[PDB]
Amino acid sequence: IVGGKVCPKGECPWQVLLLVNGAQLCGGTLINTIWVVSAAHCFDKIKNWRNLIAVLGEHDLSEHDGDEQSRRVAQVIIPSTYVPGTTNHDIALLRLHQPVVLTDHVVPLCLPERTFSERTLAFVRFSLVSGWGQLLDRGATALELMVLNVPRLMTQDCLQQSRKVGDSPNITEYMFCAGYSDGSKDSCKGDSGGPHATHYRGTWYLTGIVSWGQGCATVGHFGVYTRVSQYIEWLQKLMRSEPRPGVLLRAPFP
Amino acid sequence: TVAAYNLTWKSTNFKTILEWEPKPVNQVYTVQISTKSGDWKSKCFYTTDTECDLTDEIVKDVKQTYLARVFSYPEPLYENSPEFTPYLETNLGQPTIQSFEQVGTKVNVTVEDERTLVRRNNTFLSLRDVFGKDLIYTLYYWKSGKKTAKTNTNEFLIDVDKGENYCFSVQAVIPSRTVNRKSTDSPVECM
Amino acid sequence: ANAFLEELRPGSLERECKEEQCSFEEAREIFKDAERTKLFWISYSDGDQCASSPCQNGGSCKDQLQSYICFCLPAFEGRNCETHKDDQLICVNENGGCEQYCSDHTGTKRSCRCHEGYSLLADGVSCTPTVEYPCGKIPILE
Ligand SMILES: N=C(N)c1ccc(CNC(=O)[C@H](CCC(N)=O)NC(=O)[C@@H](Cc2c[nH]c3ccccc23)NS(=O)(=O)CC(=O)O)cc1
Ligand SMILES: *[C@@H]1O[C@H](CO)[C@@H](O)[C@H](O)[C@H]1O
Ligand SMILES: *[C@@H]1O[C@@H](C)[C@@H](O)[C@@H](O)[C@@H]1O
Ligand SMILES: [Ca+2]
Ligand SMILES: [Ca+2]
Ligand SMILES: [Ca+2]
Ligand SMILES: [Ca+2]
Ligand SMILES: [Ca+2]
Ligand SMILES: [Ca+2]
Ligand SMILES: [Ca+2]
Ligand SMILES: [Ca+2]
Ligand SMILES: [Ca+2]
Repeated sequence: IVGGKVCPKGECPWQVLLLVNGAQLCGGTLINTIWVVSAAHCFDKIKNWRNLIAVLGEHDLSEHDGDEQSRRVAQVIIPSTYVPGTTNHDIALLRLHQPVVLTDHVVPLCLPERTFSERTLAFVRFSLVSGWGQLLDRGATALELMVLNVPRLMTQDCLQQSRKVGDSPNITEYMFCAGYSDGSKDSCKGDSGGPHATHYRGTWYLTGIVSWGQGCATVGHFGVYTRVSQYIEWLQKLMRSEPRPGVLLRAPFP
Repeated sequence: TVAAYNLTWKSTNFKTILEWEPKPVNQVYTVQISTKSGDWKSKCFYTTDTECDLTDEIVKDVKQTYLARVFSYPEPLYENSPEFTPYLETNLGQPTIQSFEQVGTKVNVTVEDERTLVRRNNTFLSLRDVFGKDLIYTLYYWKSGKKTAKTNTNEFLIDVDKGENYCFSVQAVIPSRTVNRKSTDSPVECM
Repeated sequence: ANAFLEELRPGSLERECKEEQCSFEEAREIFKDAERTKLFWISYSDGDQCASSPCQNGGSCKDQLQSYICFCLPAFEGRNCETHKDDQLICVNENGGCEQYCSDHTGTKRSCRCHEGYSLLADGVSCTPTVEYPCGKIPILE
């Protein structure tokens, strides 16, 4: 997170820290005691699928306390349409081996219904993006969970307000831009999979996933997030499904 | 379907209506308005007209800068409007001379304090209620030879040669303004 | 207006344009100077656009130069105050006033719903938590 601030302990309770072989891999969002929503690209180079850990209630990576709960990732579900190394359909649904305990420091973010998210949540200007990602473009990561308020843009505006470049990935209907083009605030690579949460009449909802962008907080560019509203049915159907042998699962989409 | 174009603000004394093209053919519209960092609010839901009254929204804070956009239906196709800051660009309506009394060798020309669409409490605020000191009135008077006077209130106190008739015309002005700095001349009134 | 021989009398704004309808020429004989006559004529001959009583629902019309302005009552808006503010109870309009989910209905007013872990209150629009840790709520701030 570039240009943000520290999320006071407990104020970003749905934030998840994903680790591979004990190393920091990506962020994630708890939406149930058993399910975590993250980004598909976070699993592009995973070799040891049995060494994936999801930590809830995390805040300061340099100090341990009793609010943190660790769980092995039993399954990583990715859309059959996602292609490693690319940006479209950048979403993953992770099933935890055992449910986490809901506490004052561990609470799930609400997965909204599609139409509510499309007709109401999509027009709430600001939303929070968070993670332990880079504090500066190509810089070091943060020890304390950072958070940032970013404004959303309809794609037509994003394209018009962005600096056109060569092999720039297309911004599809499964994505949306949010942030600033003056090079001051944005999420970054290390924040991938993290929540883009929208507050509406007393409740927070999952609207986006830190996905991609040109560098981090690059002048003339906005962060791009997976448009979660397009995957509500996909996610709901899968959460109502029975486990399947093998950690990695590619589920058809739509 | 085609996106709207030539979005234009038609505003006088804060009565603000957004207008646009083209004439909808198997095409409906929905307008959204917001301030720089505020949420988008929908208005004129699925209307077939090419206009939308946004008065009630902009009078909430006439000093804010608003942006509107028109969505077209058979994310949806849309077009953004130019930014609009009511206080700085709403047209001043044609004023009206309320009266003029003569005492001896001086005349008092009073300009009617016209009401605006800006609502506060349970009534409409006048032009001076809203602009305060930013508003002045200019008087263009002649004998029977052009003469002019300016006031920071709604009254003009001028000298007049007894036994002579004078005609008057007033104009509302906001000096600090760059565009739409003056209203049109009021109807002519003669003593 | 002109009656027989009245034109023998000097010009009079009151008798000619106030008590009667005066033409441009008559007005010019009063004001003389062209610039002054035109300044008078643009308003005098503009006509009252409020005559057609365009402002609906108890609004008030204010005549303007070649147009009009409608002042509406609280529950009304629109160029001619034709828009009923009380007839916009649909979901796309501020989520229908629903705290969480809104559903439009054909033949019945919109209904409000809630996310699992919440239940709809008697007011038909609010949602209350039915569990200790409902989603989307931050406990240390509650
Ligand atoms: N700003 C943000 N909020 C932001 C930025 C980055 C991320 C993490 N995601 C990535 O790095 C993905 C990974 C794709 C995969 N499946 O492996 N790649 C990207 O973003 C690439 C797309 C990209 C390729 N070719 C291009 C030519 C022109 C412009 C862009 C690109 N852009 S990049 O290389 O600049 C990212 C960097 O290095 O920081 C999250 C948030
Ligand atoms: C009332 O009269 C005005 C005159 O301008 C007209 O614009 C309206 O259409 C009519 O209803
Ligand atoms: C003119 O203004 C409108 C808004 C209403 O208050 C009318 O009663 C009044 O005459
Ligand atoms: Ca810790
Ligand atoms: Ca006559
Ligand atoms: Ca005559
Ligand atoms: Ca005459
Ligand atoms: Ca008379
Ligand atoms: Ca007569
Ligand atoms: Ca003549
Ligand atoms: Ca004559
Ligand atoms: Ca008129």
